[PDB]
Amino acid sequence: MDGVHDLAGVQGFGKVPHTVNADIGPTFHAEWEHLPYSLMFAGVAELGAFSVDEVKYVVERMEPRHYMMTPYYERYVIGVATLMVEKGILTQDELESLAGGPFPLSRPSESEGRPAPVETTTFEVGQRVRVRDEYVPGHIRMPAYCRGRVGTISHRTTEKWPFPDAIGHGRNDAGEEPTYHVKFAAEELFGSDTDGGSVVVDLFEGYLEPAA
Amino acid sequence: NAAPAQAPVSDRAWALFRALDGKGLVPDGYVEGWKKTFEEDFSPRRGAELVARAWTDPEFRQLLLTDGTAAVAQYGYLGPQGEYIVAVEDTPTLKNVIVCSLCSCTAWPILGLPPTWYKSFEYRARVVREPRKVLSEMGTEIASDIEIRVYDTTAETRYMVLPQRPAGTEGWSQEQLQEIVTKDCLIGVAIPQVPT
Ligand SMILES: [Fe+3]
Ligand SMILES: [Mg+2]
Ligand SMILES: [Mg+2]
Ligand SMILES: [Mg+2]
Repeated sequence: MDGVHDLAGVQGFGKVPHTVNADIGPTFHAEWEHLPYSLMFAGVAELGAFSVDEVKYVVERMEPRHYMMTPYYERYVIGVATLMVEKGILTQDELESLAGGPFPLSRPSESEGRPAPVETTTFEVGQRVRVRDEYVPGHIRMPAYCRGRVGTISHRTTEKWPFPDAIGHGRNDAGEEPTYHVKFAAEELFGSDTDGGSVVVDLFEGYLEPAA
Repeated sequence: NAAPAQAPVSDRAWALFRALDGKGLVPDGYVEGWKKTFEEDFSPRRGAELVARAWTDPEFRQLLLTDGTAAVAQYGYLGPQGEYIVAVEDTPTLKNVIVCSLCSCTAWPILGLPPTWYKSFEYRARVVREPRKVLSEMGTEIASDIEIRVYDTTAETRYMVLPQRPAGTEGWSQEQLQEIVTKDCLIGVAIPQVPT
């Protein structure tokens, strides 16, 4: 999903709000902040109601303005709430009644997702791959800066996981794939307009193809 | 372009808790147990321990760099958001830095939950494109003879940086070395500092 969450490479932001080793304060800066993650795990591990991938995607589904003005932990309150309503566990009425006011949710999905790719390649360390030049309206774990670009394999994972583009929509056909550490030269991604060296993206097999 | 009307976030978060808890869906003590894990167990002290061991034990270093999951498991530090671990080695010509441009993904058990700045739009947007300038602004100058490599945490690999061991620490104990490996050293935005 080409949403505003896909921030890598966006220009115009100011300074990162940190200097190295500065005091970051406590783990939680308000007494509710442990709730989003805790309740995500309740949903995943205790209820079986959704995957972590579905949490990533429902946060991507926040209305874009809403996403941009919402603090991090609040986005996950909104996202977990949204999934609980979509899955029929909770109602928005009861959320708003308990909250004493409005509790707008993420927007409905506008994709049903896609299956794990039928045809993929097992790549080796040192091999050159291209990120498939595809557009996925639903969830995908491919930042757009690498779409269509060329890089080389630095690692193939020794474990496999469900394809995000399927399990992030709660589908039954996510299968399993390894992922690959794909190293891109900075210039491959941003031309002359970068001060970096290389970027390594951890890409599912189904996002990749052999280079030319 | 206005913000939507919203109840206070604290009210919304506790409404979500209460809605679920009142339906019997949240075990006794569940969220309080997670809070304790997040606060007390998941910690960059663990990654610092691992770095110090690597610095003082060539065999362990090799293991950490080749099978980070196995190395971490020896210490019992695998966990949520930290099940498949890769450690990345800084060298005299290479500085590694970690981000999650899409969200916030972090090796929780060994780095701790991410700090606010790591989850900022500024860091997420900028470090993949201009890491040298970002690190400079944050207080870390990377000499121009060093390639910067940014790892974007886009799948299930969870990373830690193995920084170079600074001069002036020869013969230090594991405890002494751990003290100088900070959270920011593990993320990759800082280099371990040795006092004057
Ligand atoms: Fe993330
Ligand atoms: Mg985009
Ligand atoms: Mg853009
Ligand atoms: Mg030495």
